[PDB]
Amino acid sequence: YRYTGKLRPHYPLMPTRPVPSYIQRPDYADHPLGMSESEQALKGTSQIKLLSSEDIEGMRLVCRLAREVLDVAAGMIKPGVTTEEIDHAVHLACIARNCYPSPLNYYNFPKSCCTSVNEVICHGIPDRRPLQEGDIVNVDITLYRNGYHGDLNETFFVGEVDDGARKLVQTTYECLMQAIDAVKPGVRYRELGNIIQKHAQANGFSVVRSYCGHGIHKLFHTAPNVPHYAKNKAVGVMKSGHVFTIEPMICEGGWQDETWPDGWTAVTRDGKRSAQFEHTLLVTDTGCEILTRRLDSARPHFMS
Ligand SMILES: COc1cccc(Cn2ccc3cc(C(=O)NO)cnc32)c1
Ligand SMILES: [Co+2]
Ligand SMILES: [Co+2]
Ligand SMILES: [Mg+2]
Ligand code: NA
Repeated sequence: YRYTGKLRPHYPLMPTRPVPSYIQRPDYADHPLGMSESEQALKGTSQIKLLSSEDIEGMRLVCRLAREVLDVAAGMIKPGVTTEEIDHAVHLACIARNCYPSPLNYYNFPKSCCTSVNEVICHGIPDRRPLQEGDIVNVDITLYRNGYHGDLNETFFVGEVDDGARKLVQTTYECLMQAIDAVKPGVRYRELGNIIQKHAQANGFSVVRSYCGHGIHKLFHTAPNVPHYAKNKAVGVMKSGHVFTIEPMICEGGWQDETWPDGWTAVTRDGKRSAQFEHTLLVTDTGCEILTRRLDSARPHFMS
């Protein structure tokens, strides 16, 4: 395998971390290949759940707890900290909140969060590599509580970064917030990628095509499929009571991705950097609510 950039996997991985049996588990947690029978059944259906008041309470809760976990991770980002150390802290934080860390054994993913450095687009595997000054790193959190999944991510700066890194991360966060600003009943899911690509292109960046936003609730990934690029052919119209993610991945060079031999880590084919942000959204009569919002701070972590 020809690595596309400087980054390499740093093995061995610490042994798999267990989740106490007192924590409720999603179906895939105990499937040998990590398959979700509940997802595979609804595969091919493009209808979107209208959440009950009860489902909404369940999503507010898990999304609040997932934000608390991301904030734990954010406090650890500096040179010399390994991504495995971040994951271990995340895993304990989930357990402390009576939550299962959704990524763990999702299609056999080996860790409890995804940590994506520099040319990693998404799904990076926490490992023994110490973070270096100048790195950008995304931590992607998803929790499972009382039957509901809540999903968010942010990109962080590792010490001082270059102007390029600042512009990439800022634009990506802007792409996400412009998409969010367009969400309200009667907007087509396919329109969000028009707004995202328009802002990325204006700043000289490209938009990943291979990975999309998703419906989330009782399933980790379900309808709708939410592409981040322009002139996609997503099916569906937003209605009050729909929950889904927007999670744009923006690249310094081309949009093309490829996967490492580990089967998970997605990287730019050109080796240039990629950044990502994600929120879980509830569509309301007036617009949308950001379920994974910060409660105690106006801005994302990179802004400080
Ligand atoms: C075999 O196919 C693959 C390849 C890579 C990853 C995985 C599975 N998986 C693990 C966790 C995980 C997190 C997200 C997420 O939505 N963040 O917003 C998505 N997929 C995920 C499967
Ligand atoms: Co996520
Ligand atoms: Co997601
Ligand atoms: Mg090394
Ligand atoms: Na990256």
